[PDB]
Amino acid sequence: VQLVESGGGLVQPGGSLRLSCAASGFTFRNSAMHWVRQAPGKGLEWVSSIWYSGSNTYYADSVKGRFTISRDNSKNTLYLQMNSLTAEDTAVYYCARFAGGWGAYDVWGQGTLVTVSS
Amino acid sequence: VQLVESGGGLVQPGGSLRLSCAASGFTFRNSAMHWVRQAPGKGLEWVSSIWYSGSNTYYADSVKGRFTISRDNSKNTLYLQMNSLTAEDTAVYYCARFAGGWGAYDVWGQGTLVTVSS
Amino acid sequence: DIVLTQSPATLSLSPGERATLSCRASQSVSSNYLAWYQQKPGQAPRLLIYDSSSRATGVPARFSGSGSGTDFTLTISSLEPEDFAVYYCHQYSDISPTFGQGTKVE
Amino acid sequence: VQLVESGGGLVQPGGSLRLSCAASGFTFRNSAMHWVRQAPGKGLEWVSSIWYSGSNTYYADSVKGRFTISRDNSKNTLYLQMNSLTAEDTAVYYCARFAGGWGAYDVWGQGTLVTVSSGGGGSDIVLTQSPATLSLSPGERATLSCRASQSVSSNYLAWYQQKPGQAPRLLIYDSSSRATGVPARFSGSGSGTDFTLTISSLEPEDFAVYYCHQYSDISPTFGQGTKVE
Amino acid sequence: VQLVESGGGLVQPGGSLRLSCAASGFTFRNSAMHWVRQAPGKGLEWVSSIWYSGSNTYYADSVKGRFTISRDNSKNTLYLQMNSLTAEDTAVYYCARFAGGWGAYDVWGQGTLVTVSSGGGGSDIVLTQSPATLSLSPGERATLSCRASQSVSSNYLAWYQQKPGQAPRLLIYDSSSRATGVPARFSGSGSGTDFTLTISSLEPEDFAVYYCHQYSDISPTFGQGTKVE
Amino acid sequence: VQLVESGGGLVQPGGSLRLSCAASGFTFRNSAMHWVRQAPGKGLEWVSSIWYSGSNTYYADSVKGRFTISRDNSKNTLYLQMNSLTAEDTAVYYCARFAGGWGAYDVWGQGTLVTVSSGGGGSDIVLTQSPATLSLSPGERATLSCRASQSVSSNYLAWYQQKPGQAPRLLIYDSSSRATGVPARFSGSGSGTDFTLTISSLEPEDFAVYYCHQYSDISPTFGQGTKVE
Amino acid sequence: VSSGGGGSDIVLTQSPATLSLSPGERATLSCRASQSVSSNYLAWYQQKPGQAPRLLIYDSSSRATGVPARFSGSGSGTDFTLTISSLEPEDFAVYYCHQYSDISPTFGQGTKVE
Amino acid sequence: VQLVESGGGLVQPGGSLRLSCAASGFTFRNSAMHWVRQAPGKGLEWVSSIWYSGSNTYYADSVKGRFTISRDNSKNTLYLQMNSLTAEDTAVYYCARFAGGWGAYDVWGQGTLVTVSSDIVLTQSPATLSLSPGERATLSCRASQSVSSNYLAWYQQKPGQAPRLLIYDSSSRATGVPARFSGSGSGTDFTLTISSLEPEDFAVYYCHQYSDISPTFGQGTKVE
Amino acid sequence: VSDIVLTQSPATLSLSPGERATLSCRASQSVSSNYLAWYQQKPGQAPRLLIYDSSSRATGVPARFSGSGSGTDFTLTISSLEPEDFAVYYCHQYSDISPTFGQGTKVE
Amino acid sequence: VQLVESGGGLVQPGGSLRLSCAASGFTFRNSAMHWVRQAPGKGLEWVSSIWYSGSNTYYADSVKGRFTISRDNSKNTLYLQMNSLTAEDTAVYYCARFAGGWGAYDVWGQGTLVTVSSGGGGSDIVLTQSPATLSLSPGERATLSCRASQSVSSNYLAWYQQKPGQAPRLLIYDSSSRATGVPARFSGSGSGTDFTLTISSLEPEDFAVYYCHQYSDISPTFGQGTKVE
Repeated sequence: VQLVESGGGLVQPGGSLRLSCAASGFTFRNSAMHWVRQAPGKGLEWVSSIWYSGSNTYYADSVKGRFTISRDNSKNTLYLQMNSLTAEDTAVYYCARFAGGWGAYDVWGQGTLVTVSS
Repeated sequence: VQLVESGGGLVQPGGSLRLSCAASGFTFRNSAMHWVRQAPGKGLEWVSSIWYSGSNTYYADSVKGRFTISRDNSKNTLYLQMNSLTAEDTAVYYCARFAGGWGAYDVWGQGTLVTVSS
Repeated sequence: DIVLTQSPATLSLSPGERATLSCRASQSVSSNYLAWYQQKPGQAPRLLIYDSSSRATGVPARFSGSGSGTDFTLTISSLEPEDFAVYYCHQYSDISPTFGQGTKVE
Repeated sequence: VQLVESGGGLVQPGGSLRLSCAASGFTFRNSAMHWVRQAPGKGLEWVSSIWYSGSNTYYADSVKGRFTISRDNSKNTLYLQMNSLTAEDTAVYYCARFAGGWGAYDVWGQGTLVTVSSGGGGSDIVLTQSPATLSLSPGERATLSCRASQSVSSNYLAWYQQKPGQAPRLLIYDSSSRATGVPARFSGSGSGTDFTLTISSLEPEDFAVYYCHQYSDISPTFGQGTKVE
Repeated sequence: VQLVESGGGLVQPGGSLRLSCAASGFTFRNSAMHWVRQAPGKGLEWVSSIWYSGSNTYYADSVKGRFTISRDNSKNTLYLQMNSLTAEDTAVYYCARFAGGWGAYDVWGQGTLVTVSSGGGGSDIVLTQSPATLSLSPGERATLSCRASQSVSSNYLAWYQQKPGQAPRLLIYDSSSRATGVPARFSGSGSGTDFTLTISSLEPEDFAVYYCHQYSDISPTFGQGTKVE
Repeated sequence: VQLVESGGGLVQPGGSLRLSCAASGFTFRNSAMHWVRQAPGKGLEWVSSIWYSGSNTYYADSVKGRFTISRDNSKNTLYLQMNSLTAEDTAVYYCARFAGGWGAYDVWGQGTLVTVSSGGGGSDIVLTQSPATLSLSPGERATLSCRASQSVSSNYLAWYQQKPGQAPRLLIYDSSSRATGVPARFSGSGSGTDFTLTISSLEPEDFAVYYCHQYSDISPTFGQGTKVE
Repeated sequence: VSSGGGGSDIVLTQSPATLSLSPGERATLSCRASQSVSSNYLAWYQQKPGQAPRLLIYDSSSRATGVPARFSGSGSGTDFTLTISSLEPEDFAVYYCHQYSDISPTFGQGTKVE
Repeated sequence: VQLVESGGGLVQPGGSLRLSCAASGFTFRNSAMHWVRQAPGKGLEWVSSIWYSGSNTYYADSVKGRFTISRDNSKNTLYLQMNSLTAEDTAVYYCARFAGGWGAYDVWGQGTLVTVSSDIVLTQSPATLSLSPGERATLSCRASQSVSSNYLAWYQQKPGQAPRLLIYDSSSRATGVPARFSGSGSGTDFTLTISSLEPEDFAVYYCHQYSDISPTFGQGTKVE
Repeated sequence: VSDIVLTQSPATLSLSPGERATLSCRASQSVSSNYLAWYQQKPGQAPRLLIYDSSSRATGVPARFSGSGSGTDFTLTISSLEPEDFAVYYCHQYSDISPTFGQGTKVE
Repeated sequence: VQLVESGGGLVQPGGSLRLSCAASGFTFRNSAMHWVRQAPGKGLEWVSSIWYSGSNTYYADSVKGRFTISRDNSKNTLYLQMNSLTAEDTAVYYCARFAGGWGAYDVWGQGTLVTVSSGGGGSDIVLTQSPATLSLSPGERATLSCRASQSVSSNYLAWYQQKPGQAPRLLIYDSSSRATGVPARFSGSGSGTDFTLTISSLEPEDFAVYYCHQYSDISPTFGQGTKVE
């Protein structure tokens, strides 16, 4: 039961980046998956969430219109497309499985640092 | 490399009986030891198992709460304490060394008949 | 939008002492869907308590959560050296998840 | 006078990555350019160097044969091609202009983190042995501790003895099982996260390094060892 | 019951090497076989695993993508193909039979040393900084030492300041030359094998890690840093 | 000025191996190049020498007829071909430039370990006789002790008497059985790990060396002897 | 099994085998030869654990380049000494003498300064 | 050039002791002689001075009025008379020759220990709590031994004013104390909780055990 | 019931033999005539004079000890540490009526 | 239940001191009372014991004949009279109530320091010999070092040889003067603080302990000796 994250790195303002999260050990097709970020020296902050087909994907106001969350259940993979990046988007980004009443964020990715600077 | 069994016999319903198994020719103190029984004319049936200190002892559902497996490593002896005996406990009881991937039940006791009748 | 406020921001304690951490919500947290996480430097957060009081599998008994409505508490009965970290509370009662700003136990 | 770095991120072991560093404000085409890295919680370590045409490119033994430093002087850009990545390459990588007697590393890129890992957000079972050292005499008792960060299922924990220049030797497995031919003065105990190895009365042949080892999952880990002197 | 290991030796970075381990005395075809390595003066570290042909081979993140474990059950032989070698692979490698609950690593090969290096019999210039830590208050003097294992030609020694999360910043080069924009309270001195960085009156912005750096040859080395708190 | 070595490793007795040494920074074609080795825990020992075309190549006595030194001046490379390897050849091997009156061995390679071994143990039954020497007079009693590291199954332990220049002669077998023709003054006793040979009244012809011998497994071992003088 | 009777080499005997000294003290190491070493072709080497030997002195008394002044060799014929005037922490190692006055180079068995 | 000291020992508070220091190897008649003391785990501290006579003798405020420095040049001996001793005088006392610009304290006596001396330690946690009105304050008092009868009290003290009883007998809220204050615990671990802070509740809080003849207080928690 | 304060830095120094120890003494007011001394104290023993008059090294004190400074900033340097030099070091001003000491720096 | 100690202090060798311990809170007149001491940086050591009337008072062998334990049950006070004091008596002395099977030393006094010294110390020139041991063979060179903490005026340093059971024998005085009848193979050298004794070629009669000795002041001191075996 793990989430294998990939992507990130150093980009310039206005650039683009896609993060990946590959799941194993559970029926990913049924889980709600979230992205959470943490700016350097600051606290945890929810970014986006996605669930079954026919349910609403949600975004934090600070990324609405710039970030796109998606999933490929055939590959057991979660994605976050990050466009129009600015210095405030600099943070460690975590993918996490949301278990609600059965464990909240009970499985986390190891996190990848995204730095936006010129 | 052998297992010397003793005990058994004819007992009344509700009675008690203790079986013994004395090992030689291998490092008994480290071995997983099982009891297996075979009712007259019927097939083999696992009864109980015991292993190293720090492992769980296991019992078949049909003997849980009535039988107690134990070992005395200083004497290289395996025991089965059989309480609350019923006519269904009538069987030939075998001790056996469990080698798992290296030979399953590769060493057997010769078996002793326990008959429960009034 | 439910704001979570943790207090105090910093707790300076010695091994063996008890740490009492507080999370106070601006609104009632439906179903007491509140969780606590432990984060050590350079590592991902780790679930300690969920549903306000449920201790996750593998979490030592010295961690315990309590409270309801708007007042929640995380208690560490006897601090071990590995317990000094930052602790976040987290409400998942609505569609806009929010976190506390953390309490650093040092 | 600037170096604008880009690239990095989280990559699987054996994967590939390319770092870039764009220069401005100086005659880049003539400058000696280096890459320097810094593992998490470690010091600075030189990686590679490139200079004028007519000079050799240089690599550290850590990366020679897998990494390629290059430059495109028409775009004032420095490159580092990172192939066959391994967990030991995890570090923050800096591009830097080398001025030698005129400033050493006087201009640095801001640095980008490269993490090479296949694991999830969970950690392996970490084994901590204590004490690091025990000074005892023949005949005395040695008590060694192994504590796990998580519970070791089935108490699948082993103890090994290693003497200088020799392979490790199995002493205890399954937390308490003494291997064949091991003297009875060795005994193990404990369960879950707290394990102990006891040598009842030390003999002169018992002075060695002792390791604990958990094999309760697919990621085997060892303690860092206790030296008995 | 024996594992006869062979192979290893001294090889160039990026080179290739194959290790072999020939078994006797047990049913090799059924046994899970592992490789374990031990860096010089370090602890045991698991490398790879192989089992029956209905299971998956496993690798540590340190070697995954470069090493290949394999077996030929008709010759009772275990193999480790080591490609794209790096100085981080330098260690004694052990083959070992894994018995799980029936003996953990109960049989070990004797081990073979693999050293990955391109250097000669001489050592790089080693810089030792002291003290490791200095706890001071604003207004006080900080005196930092850098001692080299060999004389630093031309006094080509530099000092850097690094704050958390930031790239290093040049303070002093050529042992005593203060870089552009550096306050006069920073000053370096010394020659040959003894160098000093002095901060005359500490300010709160001076609390950081400080590194010395020698660039007097083709193999650049850094000190391990002094943290000023 | 450097010598970059490569090769070595772990091989079985009777095997073959070739070491290499690539030079740079000096006129290799005119240099006298040697090989020097050092067994673990022992000192330095010269092995072989090669020089200009028109000079003799030299070898240590022990390696003559087994090792071959050679050079390829076009590639600035020195070689050592090692054949008929035995355990006595286990050593770290160094290439070195010989400067004579201008520096002796002034340049060394970093060395590569060569280990010749058919196994890793070691786990034989070790017999320890005591005392090593017994000075006694005729008519006195000699009590000789033989202690085994593990239990000798079936008490399969024999005692032999050997006089200078003669083959050993069976005295006792099965721990206590006197061989036919052995005088009654000899007697063996003991079991498990503790065995004794007793000569009740020493005759002048009884002064010799006495060995114990366990034959309880496939690896027969002897004690190192007790000299009754 | 033998490739020749001897074995008629120059034997170097170092003394003492072990020296237990504190930093700041002087280490006086002796190397005696069974025969006279022609041209005083005798060298000294320092070897630390896991490292290649390092030339200190050659021609009995000449310091190699980079060798500090606290190392000094002397002697002639059959009696040679190496002296480390003020021991630094980095000076504790094993020291070997070496004669190269013939076609059969020989070493001493070393002196461990600890 | 010696200074041979003698005296000291263990005495009850308010008692008396005399220290002496016998000099040899120098012209004691002309030398400035000082006394210096060092409390356990503390620094060096000057005590007294004597000179030619000429004798403006000097004392530190810690000892002036109770100690007497004197000298008898005919016996090359320095004296220090210690009267009305208190636990805070416990220290190692050194005699020393003062050479000023030609050696400062260049000769020291060996020093002698003077100890004036003869329970239950309370440890409060945390030392500091920074909170806002409406928030929760949780205070801990950890005793080195079990407090019999749960005889533990809590007091609040605002700056410049006397302490005020909040809780006694571990759980009893004092008369006039608002219900937002609450105590609990037994044996060695006690807790004071202020459920929702008011701006007047920011003060220092002390725990107090009165279960024996030697009453002790915690070292206080500052709530700011 | 009822001067010049000396502050030493750092409070603690962890070093190895052969390394340099640099000690600081900072006075709240100028020390007239540079009447400042340094003492070495080993556990359980009386203090030992190292340097006085800010820079004057006492008789029998090894040359590896050296003092410097004037006015309000004084420094003691131990150039190459030996294991017997690990002790607590005090600075001391004797330029007035009320002599004062620093609180000491532990060199371990 | 309390024990109030008083007394102690700094005394000269051969002097006298009395310690007292006043008890309260228990039936003192019935209790066995002991004295226990602890030398600086050392462990606890029992000194004396006293009990009811009709029982023997007991002393440790070091103090038997010098110390007297007594008690006055009318004042609930325990006393220890300490005569013939020597620097080995320097310790913290504790009174303690002995409860045996009902609490051992369950009540302790606070302890008082007794220091017995004549004014040390000191100005003595410390001589350090190195090495402590030299293992050599006949015919080899022995080089012995003597280092002084301060300069030895006039080079008044001597060397003595001592064989087991015999008085020391003068070898060298005035640093370099070989005494009459001493073989020329002995020679001394050095000045100031650095002195050396050289035995050019050891003879079998030269294996002994060697001491250096400075007589340049009123407090003569010896080195601790170098054994040549």
